[PDB]
Amino acid sequence: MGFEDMFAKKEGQWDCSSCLVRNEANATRCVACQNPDK
Amino acid sequence: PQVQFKLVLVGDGGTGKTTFVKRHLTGESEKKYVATLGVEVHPLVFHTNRGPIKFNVWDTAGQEKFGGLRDGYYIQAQCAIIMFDVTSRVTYKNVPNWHRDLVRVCENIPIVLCGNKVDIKDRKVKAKSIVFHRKKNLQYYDISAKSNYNFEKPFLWLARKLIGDPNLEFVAMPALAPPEVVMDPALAAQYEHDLEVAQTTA
Ligand SMILES: Nc1nc2c(ncn2[C@@H]2O[C@H](COP(=O)(O)OP(=O)(O)O)[C@@H](O)[C@H]2O)c(=O)[nH]1
Ligand SMILES: [Mg+2]
Ligand SMILES: [Zn+2]
Repeated sequence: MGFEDMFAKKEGQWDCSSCLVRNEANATRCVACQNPDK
Repeated sequence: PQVQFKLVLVGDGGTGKTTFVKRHLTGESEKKYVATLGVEVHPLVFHTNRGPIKFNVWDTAGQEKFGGLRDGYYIQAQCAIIMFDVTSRVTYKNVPNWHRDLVRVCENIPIVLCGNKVDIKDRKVKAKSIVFHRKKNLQYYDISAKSNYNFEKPFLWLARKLIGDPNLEFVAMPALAPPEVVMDPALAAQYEHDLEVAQTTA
């Protein structure tokens, strides 16, 4: 078996390249570490 | 498909949090420093029978006390390890404070409690004295970071809880830093039995 994809990225989500927290599409900087999406 | 989880590693300064997370060699070589928060995020991959899981372990750079971590530290935490030092009773007395600080921001995430430094023979927080509760999102393990003793158990338990698969297994151990101290096997056998009984009598 694999992993049930209930942990998968939802539409428009992005992973912060500084701290790896998963953010929402309307966020332009990370909700945790405040680094800008890059 | 690789699933990842943010894991917050908290506990009093000097309990061995950094020493513990740094046992995972690839997580150390690929760690990321988050300058705004003073945190090192260690991406710890574990290979399960159902594929790879990544625990992104948040380790503080300082000696913060409970409630002293910046707010971003706990944001989107999906699981946690609370660590104390079995040779320092104060660090265990503060575990409920860390636990309360966690549940305030993250609510019902799975949490593992780890008593570190059990390689030290003169153990002050004895296995039989460890307080066990009715919480199904809470689990305890002895660990010795410097000997890798029980290193994988917190992560395996959290993975089983998070994935909802109690038969999940690690098919291989991660590459770990060579042990720097020996864990006495007689003590380990005794501690493990003592904990089964305290875990069962409650
Ligand atoms: N005997 C023993 N000493 C440890 C262990 N883990 C950490 N120590 C030491 O405890 C001191 C604090 O370790 P550190 O990782 O910096 O703790 P932190 O402040 O929680 O990050 C250091 O001197 C460690 O070498 C262990 O598992 N066994
Ligand atoms: Mg540290
Ligand atoms: Zn971030």
